[PDB]
Amino acid sequence: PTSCNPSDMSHGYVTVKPRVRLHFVELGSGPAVCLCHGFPESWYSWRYQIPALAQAGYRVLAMDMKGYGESSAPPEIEEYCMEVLCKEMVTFLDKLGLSQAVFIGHDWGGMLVWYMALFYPERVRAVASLNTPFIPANPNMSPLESIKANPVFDYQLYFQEPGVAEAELEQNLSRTFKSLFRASDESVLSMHKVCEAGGLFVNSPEEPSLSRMVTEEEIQFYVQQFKKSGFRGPLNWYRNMERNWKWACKSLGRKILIPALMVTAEKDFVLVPQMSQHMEDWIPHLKRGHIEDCGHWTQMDKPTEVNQILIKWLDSDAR
Amino acid sequence: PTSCNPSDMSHGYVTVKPRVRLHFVELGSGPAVCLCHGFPESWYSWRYQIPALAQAGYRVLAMDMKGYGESSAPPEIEEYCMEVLCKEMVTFLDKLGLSQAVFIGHDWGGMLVWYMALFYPERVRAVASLNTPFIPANPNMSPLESIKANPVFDYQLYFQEPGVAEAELEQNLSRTFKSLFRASDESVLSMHKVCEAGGLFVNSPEEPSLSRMVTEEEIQFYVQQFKKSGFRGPLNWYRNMERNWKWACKSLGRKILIPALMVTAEKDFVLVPQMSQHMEDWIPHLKRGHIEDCGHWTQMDKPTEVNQILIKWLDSDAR
Ligand SMILES: CC(C)S(=O)(=O)N1CCC2(CC1)C[C@@H](NC(=O)NCc1ccc(OC(F)(F)F)cc1)CCO2
Ligand SMILES: CC(C)S(=O)(=O)N1CCC2(CC1)C[C@@H](NC(=O)NCc1ccc(OC(F)(F)F)cc1)CCO2
Ligand SMILES: [Mg+2]
Ligand SMILES: [Mg+2]
Repeated sequence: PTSCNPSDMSHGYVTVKPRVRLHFVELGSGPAVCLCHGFPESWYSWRYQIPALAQAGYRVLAMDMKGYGESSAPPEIEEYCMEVLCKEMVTFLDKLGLSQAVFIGHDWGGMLVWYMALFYPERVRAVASLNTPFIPANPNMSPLESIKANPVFDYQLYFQEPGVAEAELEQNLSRTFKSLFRASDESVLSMHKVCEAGGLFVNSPEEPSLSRMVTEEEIQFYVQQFKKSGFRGPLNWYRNMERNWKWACKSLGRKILIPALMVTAEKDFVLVPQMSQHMEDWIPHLKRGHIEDCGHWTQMDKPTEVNQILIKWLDSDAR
Repeated sequence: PTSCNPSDMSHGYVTVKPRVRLHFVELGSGPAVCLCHGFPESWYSWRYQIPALAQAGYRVLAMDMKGYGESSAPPEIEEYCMEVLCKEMVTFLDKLGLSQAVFIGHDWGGMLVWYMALFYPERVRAVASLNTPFIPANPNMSPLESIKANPVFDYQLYFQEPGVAEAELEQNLSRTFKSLFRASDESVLSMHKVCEAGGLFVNSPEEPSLSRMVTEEEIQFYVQQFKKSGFRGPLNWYRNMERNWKWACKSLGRKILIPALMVTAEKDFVLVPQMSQHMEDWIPHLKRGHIEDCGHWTQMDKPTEVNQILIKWLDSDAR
């Protein structure tokens, strides 16, 4: 599928708070579709969807989420709690003069768009998530208890203390992205052993090979983007579990009534498809897509199937 | 009518040539409407139309034209001939993934949008001009002969030699804009005496009064914008008469077949309404608006009537 050259894009910037500007890339005309990437990615992670959605008749806005790329990275950890992140996206729509938009997120971005749909339905024409399920807050179980209970979420403890994971992620950026951005069968990391081994990469190659998903050029674009602000801002998305839990609890009971799509990936061994199994009980108009042979990096793993699922669903439920 | 605060706008940038980026402001959703200002103005000159068109259901893109504000100002004089300016606007639409757009221009911007409609009809959904008529190139009359024949176009000779008018326009920017941006009854300049007096402002106040059209704050925004690149780039729009004439001649015969609106201003004593009198012969689907008591600075002189004329015409002919 057609990709993107970063230098031939239209670049947009919106100030949503005194020292916070969000950067995005924009392509196409039609209903506005906002794309929200995950950790540790970029607007560029949508490079295969952006020209496809625009050719299908949508106005695509691919964010650099806060902390990333050309968007501002404020230093304070609580600037990255879901409550602030969602209220900034609303301000983003306001400054763009958009009454509502389709939100499509992946990974942490999928988490963000669920909470946009939950707390700002009036601003969300429709919502889609890749990999990230919507699980309502359990008011009787803390986030720390919910982690220790999924041995695969163990890496999020290693991510907690400011400075620690930054050092490993930033020490050889090309090694970081070559190690993360891989198909499931090429994976060199065990997220369920990270905290005792002492790090994400302690037991993976010094000079890793290039995954079949990515080129050296695409790797170097991510490298150059993260040289700007580093990994602190991105890592701060994990450092607000208690705040996010408390805020999510304030919503308990209410359903998401807008058109919705959950896309699961067969080989995502962190965000496994079964974690989505009862979303219907909370989201009554929910439709589904499922992609076989697809790992965590869904947009670049299986871009053609992602494009088909998204365009089919936008044409029938968002328009 | 609602105006614009510059700091609360979404700002967009598109690279159309190696060292040429165009900056624009963007507001709203719906069919794309591109607004092209005149000399010596700014995207901000549309401050009263931008929120009004967006509230009426259009996606507004207000350009900083080349040479102005935050858009690039290349040093070469022939970078500002209509042929290059129009081909850059086409590239602008391309990089934004827009098949076509409504073009609305004023003054030199109105000249630009006529030639867009003439040479790129396929990219222009509809075209509107304020004040600037469309006169087909006369192949048997040079631009210099056509000027000397309108004594009111005399100031364009003073604008020809690089450096000369720059010095007068840039010597006291606040005096420049306070002297230009006035209602017709408050006007302090005689454009038909400029070349013998030796300058635009030689016979007008040292500290001019503030016109009823503008605030001191709005004046200071124009001042700060023109401090960036000065008046060379803007003045170069007048320094390509022979090139523009030759290029315009290459089109002779052909009509403009797309939906079109010509808005004339009763008190514009340079671009007088009668200069538009036979545009119907070349533009068969042409509709008209006319605004009484309105001078050259139409958008800020009579913003409510401009908004009414434009929204009425967009709803019936552009949509
Ligand atoms: C569970 C609670 C603690 S939670 O409710 O707080 N909660 C839910 C789970 C959670 C966090 C918050 C995961 C977030 N995403 C990532 O962390 N992505 C990193 C990553 C990297 C590499 C990789 O590669 C592979 F291992 F090969 F697959 C896979 C994943 C998205 C939002 O949600
Ligand atoms: C005629 C040929 C030589 S031409 O074919 O080459 N040609 C047509 C005429 C022409 C130029 C090219 C005028 C251009 N606009 C201006 O120059 N605006 C400046 C201005 C400033 C102050 C002011 O204030 C007032 F006097 F009080 F009213 C009025 C106007 C737009 C494009 O077209
Ligand atoms: Mg159920
Ligand atoms: Mg006639």
